[PDB]
Amino acid sequence: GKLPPGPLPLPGLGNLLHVDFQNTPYCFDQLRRRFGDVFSLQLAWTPVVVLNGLAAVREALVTHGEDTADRPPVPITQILGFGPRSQGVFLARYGPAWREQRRFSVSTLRNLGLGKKSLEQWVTEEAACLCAAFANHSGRPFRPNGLLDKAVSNVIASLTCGRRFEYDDPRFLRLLDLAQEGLKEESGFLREVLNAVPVLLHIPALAGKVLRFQKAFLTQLDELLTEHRMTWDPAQPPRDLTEAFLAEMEKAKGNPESSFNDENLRIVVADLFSAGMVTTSTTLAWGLLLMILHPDVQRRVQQEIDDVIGQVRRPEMGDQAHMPYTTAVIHEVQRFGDIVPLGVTHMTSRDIEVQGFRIPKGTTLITNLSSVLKDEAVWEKPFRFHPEHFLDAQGHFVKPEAFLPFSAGRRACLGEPLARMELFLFFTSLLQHFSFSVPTGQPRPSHHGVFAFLVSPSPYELCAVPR
Ligand code: HEM
Ligand SMILES: CSc1ccc2c(c1)N(CC[C@H]1CCCCN1C)c1ccccc1S2
Ligand SMILES: CSc1ccc2c(c1)N(CC[C@H]1CCCCN1C)c1ccccc1S2
Ligand SMILES: [Zn+2]
Ligand SMILES: [Zn+2]
Ligand SMILES: [Zn+2]
Repeated sequence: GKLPPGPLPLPGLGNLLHVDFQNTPYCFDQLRRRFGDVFSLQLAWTPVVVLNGLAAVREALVTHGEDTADRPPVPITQILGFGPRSQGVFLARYGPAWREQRRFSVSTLRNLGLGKKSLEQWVTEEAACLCAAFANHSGRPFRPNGLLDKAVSNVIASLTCGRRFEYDDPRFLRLLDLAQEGLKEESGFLREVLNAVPVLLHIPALAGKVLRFQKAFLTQLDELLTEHRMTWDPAQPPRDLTEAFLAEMEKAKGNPESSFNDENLRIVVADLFSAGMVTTSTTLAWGLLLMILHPDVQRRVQQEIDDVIGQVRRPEMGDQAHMPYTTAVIHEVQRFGDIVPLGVTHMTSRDIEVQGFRIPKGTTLITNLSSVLKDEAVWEKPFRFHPEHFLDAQGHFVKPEAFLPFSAGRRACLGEPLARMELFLFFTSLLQHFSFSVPTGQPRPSHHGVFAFLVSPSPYELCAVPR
């Protein structure tokens, strides 16, 4: 068939000069309007095809799901100890090493969500610690980003290591700092050359520079995992994900085919921290910003909280089914926030057809999730913060098919259930105890995000006064 249309590639630079990596989302919307829902791009050495709109995204990730579940190879991961049997989950090539870990994480999260419901208890407890930290600001204006990062990070810590860290723990803070620096190493021209020409990794200066923060991150992680290994009681059922992994590691001793080994454990835990911290934290940061920019919505949320939960009792997941408006608001925060505009890249493992065009095997697929969440043909006013995008005239919560912030198909966010829990419990707990507002004498913060691959709220401060 015909290959997707797009800007004519430059002789050597290809379409690199046709893409603004500072505002890639805006740039891609421009290309979409010009070339259609499915367009091509030759970014450096990689042939790329961008998918816009729900139809294109689903046809690729769902209809042709078996052929689009792979990730583009990333040579530099060798630096982090990657191997055929240890690829973590996030960037693991489609195959058994990924599927065994995918199934393990999914079932493990599900299990920690049943019975005594450990996950919900850890989250509820963290929300209380978070509220107390907000109160310590005594009404003084502050940037809530740091605390949101710590609260969300502690939830992953609870899930993986069965513990939390005090907000002033040296090790915890170093870990968070390394995490934010590490995210940056996902961009840059250096990584682009090294991945295209892996032999350049033989030069110490370069190999030791591309992922210095991510390597240090893993090193800090090793220290924590080693301590956990000492406290693990194998005679009791696994209390957290690392214990379940260790138990599986023991059963796999002697099996060279297993993905349960020391090299993979550190990668899997690092992946959960990496994929689950900045996302959930940035979403909550958008949440509070939108609440001070739209006080009316905030009051309506607080009125539903008071009517369903009261001002004493801690919010519970059971309350969610009875708070359609708060659910609508949280969903609109994600839709409007659009924190992962271009999702995570996929790679075709077989020629496929999308919207009639031919997609050669080995093509890197970019899912423009932003084009789905902001589609003008689906949403009433995609560019406004409008809770009613998820409510009907009767006030019932309705979730359009276009709500795909976690993507779709076999590789769709495995943390979605936990993210939903964290967003509801952290948001409601905070709105239940505080009234948030923009600090006087300060300009109304912008609703425009700052793109750095991940889309964050423009820097802002706020006052949290007890209710
Ligand atoms: C508001 C929160 C979150 C958002 C918007 C988000 C979004 C996403 C997106 C867009 C992807 C890529 C899907 C694809 O490849 O097509 C992804 C993957 C993934 N997410 Fe999340 N995420 C969130 C939180 C979480 C959390 C809390 C965890 C961890 C417990 C996590 C775990 C992962 C993992 C491990 C993957 C890779 C799955 C695979 O390759 O099979 N995420 N997420
Ligand atoms: C703490 S550095 C950090 C922070 C946030 C993110 C990521 C890394 N990762 C990759 C996870 C990586 C962690 C080290 C072990 C190997 N695995 C692959 C990422 C990659 C591409 C899009 C989004 C993201 S979210
Ligand atoms: C892995 S998740 C992911 C998802 C979408 C984009 C990116 C990464 N990348 C660069 C990695 C890749 C993109 C295709 C061309 C070959 N290179 C290696 C990026 C970085 C900064 C601004 C925009 C983008 S688009
Ligand atoms: Zn434990
Ligand atoms: Zn209805
Ligand atoms: Zn209170």
